[PDB]
Amino acid sequence: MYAVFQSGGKQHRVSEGQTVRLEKLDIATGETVEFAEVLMIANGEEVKIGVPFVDGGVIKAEVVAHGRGEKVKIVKFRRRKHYRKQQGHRQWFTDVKITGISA
Amino acid sequence: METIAKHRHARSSAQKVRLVADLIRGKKVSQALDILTYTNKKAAVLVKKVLESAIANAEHNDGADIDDLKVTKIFVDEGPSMKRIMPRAKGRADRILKRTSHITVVVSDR
Amino acid sequence: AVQQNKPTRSKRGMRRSHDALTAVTSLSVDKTSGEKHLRHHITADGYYRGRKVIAK
Amino acid sequence: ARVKRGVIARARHKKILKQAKGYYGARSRVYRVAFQAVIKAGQYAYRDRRQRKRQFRQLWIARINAAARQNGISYSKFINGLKKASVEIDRKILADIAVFDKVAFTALVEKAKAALA
Amino acid sequence: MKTFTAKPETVKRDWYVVDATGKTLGRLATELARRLRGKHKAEYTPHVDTGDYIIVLNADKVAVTGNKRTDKVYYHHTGHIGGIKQATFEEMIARRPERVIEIAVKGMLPKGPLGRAMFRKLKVYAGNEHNHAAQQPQVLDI
RNA sequence: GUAACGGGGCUAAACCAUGCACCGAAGCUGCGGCAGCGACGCUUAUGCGUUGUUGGGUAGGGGAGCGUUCUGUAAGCCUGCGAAGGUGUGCUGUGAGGCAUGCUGGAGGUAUCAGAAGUGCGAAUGCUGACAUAAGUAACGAUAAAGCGGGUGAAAAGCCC
RNA sequence: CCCGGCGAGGGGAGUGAAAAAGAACCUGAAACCGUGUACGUACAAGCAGUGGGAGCACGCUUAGGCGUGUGACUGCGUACC
Ligand SMILES: [Mg+2]
Ligand SMILES: [Mg+2]
Ligand SMILES: [Mg+2]
Ligand SMILES: [Mg+2]
Ligand SMILES: [Mg+2]
Ligand SMILES: [Mg+2]
Ligand SMILES: [Mg+2]
Ligand SMILES: [Mg+2]
Ligand SMILES: [Mg+2]
Ligand SMILES: [Mg+2]
Ligand SMILES: [Mg+2]
Ligand SMILES: [Mg+2]
Ligand SMILES: [Mg+2]
Repeated sequence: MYAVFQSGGKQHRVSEGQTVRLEKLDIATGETVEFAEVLMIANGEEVKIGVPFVDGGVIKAEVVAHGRGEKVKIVKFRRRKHYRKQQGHRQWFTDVKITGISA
Repeated sequence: METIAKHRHARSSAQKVRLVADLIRGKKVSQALDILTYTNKKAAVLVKKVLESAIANAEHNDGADIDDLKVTKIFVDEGPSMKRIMPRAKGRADRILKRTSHITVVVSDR
Repeated sequence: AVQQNKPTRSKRGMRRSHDALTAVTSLSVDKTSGEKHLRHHITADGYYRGRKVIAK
Repeated sequence: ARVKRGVIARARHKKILKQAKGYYGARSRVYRVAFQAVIKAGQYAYRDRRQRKRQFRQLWIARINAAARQNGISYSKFINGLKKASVEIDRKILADIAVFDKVAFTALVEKAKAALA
Repeated sequence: MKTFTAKPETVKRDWYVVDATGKTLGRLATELARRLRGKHKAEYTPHVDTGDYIIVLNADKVAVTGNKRTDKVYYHHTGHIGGIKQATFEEMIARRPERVIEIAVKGMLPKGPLGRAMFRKLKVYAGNEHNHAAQQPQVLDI
């Protein structure tokens, strides 16, 4: 049994027990988050969306951790032009563990 | 038990000596000595002396077992170079390098 | 006349790929003295093919 | 107050050489060459954070096209049908279903066909 | 998750046999190229050869429109100073019929090592008989 | 050298007209983050929740920082239970950077807040030293010329007879 | 004491906190040159990277698409002043 939901402007196909990394959410570590906009649920049979989101689809998840991703280095350079600039970046994330998928 | 013998500051280019060293790497000491005896190279004479010294060191300082000995490791390193002057035509002078070498032989029963 | 770029250490090794020496492979054993020698050459003691040729 | 530059100069050069590991010949050994290589590499990486997005979408589209044609419809018409049926699944997910759950992909195609009719 | 990638060790390939009698040269070639590359499969991966093996029969009976039987010219250079050689479509069919189809398909395949590997899965025959019965090819109307 | 569609190929996969789909950019939107400049409510050395909007850049102008050596704070503090220097690894900041620690090393180092500069190098056919490449390549300096026996020696084409 | 030409050089023993402090002697960077091990490489064309990515080796963890090394194949890509 898997389901599709949208979180931080992106979509994820998940199943119960799977850990998924999302964009930073404003919830505490031990709290439970519910995603009510489920694009599709497929167990034995598949439930699509006449209109976006299945009628009674709810995905329950527990926040696991908040952190920053690996450092990326931005390099800008203009040859023969006496111009150079460097910058670093670490993107915030939120890991959640899928607990239950409700049809 | 590993036994080492070295000839430091040997008067020969490392490149020339390495040719001979490659012939005996991994061979039994008895076989290695024969190979060196019939190699018509100046470096062969130098390498043979170091090999014989290593065999002697193993027998006297350690626990002998010549029949069991084998050339486990052999390498040649570059030594300090001596700088000389060679007169050329029209008053120009060139530099001559007299290259030396460090010859290391390791013999082991295992 | 002269190079335009410095050859690499890789190309140097590739040229020296054919510079390896060859061992003698086999040493003959004299029938009488039992002394090793280069084939078709006299021994250090003077023996050749069993005969004591040469008085040295 | 005379200032010797040795300690600091060494640290800066080592920093660049550490980022040039894996590079060929002088590019991983000589500072002058290594510096140019490290700069170039960063310039490519900035450009490729954008290109990565283009290439992956292109891949997903190609896989959707193949899977749809197996069910008897082209990619162009399939996308139109999903839009008319108000299905908002994106191409990343569609390509994943096309490979792992072929039954579910067939159901999507039927929904698209019904909307187009 | 990451996007699925085909594994070159687990790709499943099938055998097909196609008859070229009375089929337009170019239009037949595009379909061959698609299936040799594997563009028809949902597991298509640009860096993995996921295509199929295709036997082409009756390569000598392929068709071309217009006046291309006598006007399509195949050029090649030998490498020697003059060395520019030419052959018309009819001449090619007479001497080596298989070349015509092979040349067309090669021009439509990706260039590079992987493209050359894809070309090896194409078996072109001038006649109606092949010797790959052990591979049990399935008829493909394409 | 085909060489006046990029190519294959094409009788449409050409051209004209009409229509509906789709692809397509660092454009626009979505989600997360940072900074500048304005109006706000509070609160005052403000900051948050806000709130609009802006952030390609050479010459060049303005603003804010990092690190190095030296002076005070310092007869303080750290250090033979291991200083500086060297070499790895892990963590960390938007950057110059910082911190911790294994090994080497074997005696110095220095917080904080201030002060002063021989204060930062890839280029100048820069200067000095070290080491590469060509390369085990050219050459070994008059084309008067050598051969053999013995001696000595670890070894003799070159020394002695 | 041992090998070696009553050599050069080295291996032991001994001194010393330390000899990888042995006189070519504090510390001992880089260029440059080697030996060993893992992976790649003999039908494949270009600033040698970058984005994707299989397989193999070695750790970890009961795998858990982890970590480290390598990098077949593929998109893009003509150094710096
Ligand atoms: Mg003169
Ligand atoms: Mg191309
Ligand atoms: Mg885009
Ligand atoms: Mg924009
Ligand atoms: Mg600006
Ligand atoms: Mg410099
Ligand atoms: Mg010679
Ligand atoms: Mg030459
Ligand atoms: Mg010559
Ligand atoms: Mg002379
Ligand atoms: Mg001595
Ligand atoms: Mg020293
Ligand atoms: Mg080449």
